[PDB]
Amino acid sequence: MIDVIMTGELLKTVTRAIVALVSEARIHFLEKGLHSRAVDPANVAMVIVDIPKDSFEVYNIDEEKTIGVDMDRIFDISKSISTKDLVELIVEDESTLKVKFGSVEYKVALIDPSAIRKEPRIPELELPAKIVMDAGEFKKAIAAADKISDQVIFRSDKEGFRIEAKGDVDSIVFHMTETELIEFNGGEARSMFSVDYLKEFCKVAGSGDLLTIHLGTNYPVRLVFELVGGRAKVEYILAPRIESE
Amino acid sequence: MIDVIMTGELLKTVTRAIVALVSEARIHFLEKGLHSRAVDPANVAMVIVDIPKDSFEVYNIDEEKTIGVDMDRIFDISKSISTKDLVELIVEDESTLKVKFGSVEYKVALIDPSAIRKEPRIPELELPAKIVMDAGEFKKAIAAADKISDQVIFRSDKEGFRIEAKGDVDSIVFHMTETELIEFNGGEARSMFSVDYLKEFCKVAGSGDLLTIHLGTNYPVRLVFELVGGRAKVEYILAPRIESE
Amino acid sequence: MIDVIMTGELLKTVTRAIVALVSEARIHFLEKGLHSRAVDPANVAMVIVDIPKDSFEVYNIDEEKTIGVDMDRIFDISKSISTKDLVELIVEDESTLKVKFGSVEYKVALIDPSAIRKEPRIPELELPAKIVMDAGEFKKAIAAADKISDQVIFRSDKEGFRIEAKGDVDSIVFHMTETELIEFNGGEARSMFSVDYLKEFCKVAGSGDLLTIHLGTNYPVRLVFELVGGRAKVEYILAPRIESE
Amino acid sequence: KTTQSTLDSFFK
Amino acid sequence: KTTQSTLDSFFK
Amino acid sequence: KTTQSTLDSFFK
Repeated sequence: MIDVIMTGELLKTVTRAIVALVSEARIHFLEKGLHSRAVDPANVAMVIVDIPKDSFEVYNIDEEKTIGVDMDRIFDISKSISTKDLVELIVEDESTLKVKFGSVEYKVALIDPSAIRKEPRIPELELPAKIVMDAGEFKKAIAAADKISDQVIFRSDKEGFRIEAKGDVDSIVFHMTETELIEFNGGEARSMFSVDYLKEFCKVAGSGDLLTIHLGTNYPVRLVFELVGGRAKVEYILAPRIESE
Repeated sequence: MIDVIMTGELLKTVTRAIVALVSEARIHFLEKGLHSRAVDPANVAMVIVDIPKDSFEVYNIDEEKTIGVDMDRIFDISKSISTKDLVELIVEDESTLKVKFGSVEYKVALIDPSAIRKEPRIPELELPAKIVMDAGEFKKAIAAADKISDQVIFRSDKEGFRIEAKGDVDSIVFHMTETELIEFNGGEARSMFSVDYLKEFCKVAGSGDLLTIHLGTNYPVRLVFELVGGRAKVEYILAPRIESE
Repeated sequence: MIDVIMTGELLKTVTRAIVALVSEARIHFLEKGLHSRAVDPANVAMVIVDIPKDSFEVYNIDEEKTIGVDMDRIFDISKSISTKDLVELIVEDESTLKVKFGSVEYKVALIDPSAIRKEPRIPELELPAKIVMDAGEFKKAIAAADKISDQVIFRSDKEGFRIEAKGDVDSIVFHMTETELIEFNGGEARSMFSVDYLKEFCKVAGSGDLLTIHLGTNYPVRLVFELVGGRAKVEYILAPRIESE
Repeated sequence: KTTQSTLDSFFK
Repeated sequence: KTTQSTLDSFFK
Repeated sequence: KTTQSTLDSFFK
């Protein structure tokens, strides 16, 4: 049996983080917490979710189980759950998922996990630049950039960290030095990315949440978001855009 | 002459409750207050409005008059009236209605009541189940249900009151026992209804407002809403959906 | 060189006031402050902006310069600037404009002022009626009127000031006497105007802001708005609508 | 199937 | 009928 | 020009 109780904010956060890339997904309930990951059908972005058991108000299982969930459905339902509302997820039989909150009980057919596209493997990315800042700031920088290009460049060296976008008539540049960042190794890196993925990523973060960036040169970027008061960890890995002829 | 003064919230509430089903309507100014009722052009839903004179800050008349009002117009105008704003309705001559609020005076041609489809007669519905709960809760239950089916079932017996919806892959159920309801006779009843009418009905209610449900089996449901701090009574009667072959 | 620092509210206010009529514009940085004016491509409305140097937190120049600005672009960018945020406008070279706020630096190519349609000349309008009221009220009156006609009449005499609109089934009238207005000369005037220009004008004003109206008979109306706590002066001059056969 | 009943089926 | 006048009909 | 790389170009 699986019987956990979490807050609405926590549940609404992972369903969104996930649904942003995939429609169905394998959710793993492990001894140390909830885990899940998927790659969007573009084969461009990857999201890895981890919610440690202590984040849950209650987290009971008899063994480590894996379930196939229709995320579009869970997302749709979580809109009815309130932020400060407490929600109970229950999996008694092996074919239906129960979601409780308020005076409502929602049931849904599970998907045979084996039927869902085998999840990808957690990559091994050793990268130069390491940046830790407020997700809120990052969010604003991307939004500004979004008004200029469909792509931005993440640049990094001893001077600091920079996000830049270029139009044919104007440009915009975001910049922070070690003094302003929470942590900064001054590593050297440069990569280009699509602004649209970054915005979609930022939809699950706000001011006060921590963001850790792992950046390299012409390599995927690691955006590790720590949300809901440090109760959840949502990691997005995005493939880069490549210039050529 | 007709000269009443009410709050914006009160006026904005009945115009919406009414306009939700009809475009024109007969409004009755009786010794004990304002009355009105109409049936939508589908011949599915009925709304009955009653605002007792004491609800009005001022309520003066010389006799009981009836007027034909273009509700689409009054609704459109009430959007400019504020909740905490006070509004004066005046009918001096027998052809135009004056609506005062702020430093604005709005005038509109009345409709010869006899020209409006004769209002229906207040039915005599003796029903088993009687439920009294918070309209806010009901509102949330319907919204949840609305994400599953286009129809819901109102079920009732000694166990309590229930609203349920079924999809082809999932379902949702709202439930409350006597302990949770404000009043409950545990009557036995079951009826099916269209979710869209219920949502439209709920647009005029919120948390804190009282809702009394009169339910039977395969019979119309009586949804008696008490709004604006108990100053208004808006009743909706909805025809049921019927299963067959 | 040009180097000024203003608040977001102030900058977001003039860009909107201006962009409401034109896409490009000549901005004049004079010893006593910022000035600008344009006529929309309909040849119906004119906007005149004046922000006295004392409004700026910082306002440094070496001489009086004039620049050609792509207002659609500055507007688009100011949406990212916060109300309480401070923004720095800088013009070092004579071809690009720098806009600073947060940890962002935005650069944009300037337009050769001579390339922009020569601005109009500040008219000399001697008018009868002079009305000074709260822009917020005016705003509400126009919105109410907007639900009745596509045009309204500004009427004025010893009785007071009035805005009126007429439909084919109803009408609305806004009215205030000297007792209610902040200042009133009881001059006699009557003119008709398009409701759409007035609404667009009101998008840059709210409660607490002062509005001074200069009205005549079948003449353009002068709407002098004082905004952002009296820090900015935005004047709109609108051509009248003419009745004929 | 499923039909919507009229309100006057009961107030009749 | 009703026409919209131009702004330069007055600043002329 | 500008192309979007696939994620498995690196996890390969």
